[PDB]
Amino acid sequence: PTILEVSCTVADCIYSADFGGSLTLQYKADREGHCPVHSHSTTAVLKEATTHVTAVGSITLHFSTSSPQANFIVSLCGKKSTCNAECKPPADHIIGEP
Amino acid sequence: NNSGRPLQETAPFGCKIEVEPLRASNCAYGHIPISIDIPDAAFVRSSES
Amino acid sequence: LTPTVCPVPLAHTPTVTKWFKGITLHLTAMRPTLLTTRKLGLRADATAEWIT
Repeated sequence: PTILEVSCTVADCIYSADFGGSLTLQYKADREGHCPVHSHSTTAVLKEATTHVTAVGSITLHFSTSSPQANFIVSLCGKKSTCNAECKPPADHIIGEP
Repeated sequence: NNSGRPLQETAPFGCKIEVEPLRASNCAYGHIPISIDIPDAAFVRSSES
Repeated sequence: LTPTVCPVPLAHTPTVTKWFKGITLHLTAMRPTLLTTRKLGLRADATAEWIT
């Protein structure tokens, strides 16, 4: 299922060890199936491995970063998309997770 | 005979004077800097809202 | 001499306050109780102390 009209955008971002950031996403695929979701940086690990696409739907994702801001590109099903952000420092400065 | 008016019609800021513990209840001055510890059970994650 | 299970007491569990890159352990004991820590880095710098 090929892909068209993708535009990611962020809503909130902390940089921590827990999955803090959360970004919404638009996509206009011509068909339906399962397309891989990935970020091609090395400072943003993305939790959702796969998704189920539809015609005019939207996907909420989760990620975790350590950079004080996020400028990275996500990828649905073959083609790239860019979106900036602004990440804040967290408050709980001892947590039980690496 | 020369007592003057009581405190219930002279006290500023709208205080009502209860006498039995000698209180000045229910009046308004300043700000009250508080902080609320929200429990972690009333939070659904942002993929579901 | 032979192996045999036996009960040993669990201590009172601590209370942690969390300051910037640092832990405080509000401990209690009535009898000497060993405490021991180590980093997870290359320098392990272990610690041992029988607090009372």
